[PDB]
Amino acid sequence: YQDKVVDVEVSLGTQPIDTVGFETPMFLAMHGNFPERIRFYVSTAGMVAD
Amino acid sequence: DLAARILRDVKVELVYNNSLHYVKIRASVVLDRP
Repeated sequence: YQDKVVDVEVSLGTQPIDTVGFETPMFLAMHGNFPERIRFYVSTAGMVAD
Repeated sequence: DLAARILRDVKVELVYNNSLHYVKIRASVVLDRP
């Protein structure tokens, strides 16, 4: 038995996937300015704010 | 890249126009020509 005169399936093969990036460096300094373990900055003006 | 919608490899080339700073000239005086 069937319940539809017309039936259509649609499947999406466009799933994005996580990737690694070989750009961002890290510097492991000594301080107590912020509680978390890592902070990202785009300019020194941001660092001076913290 | 299509999935993430990111285009990367655009490239461009330019030729800057250098101004002139110094000049050197060679002159000569002759009486005739073969």
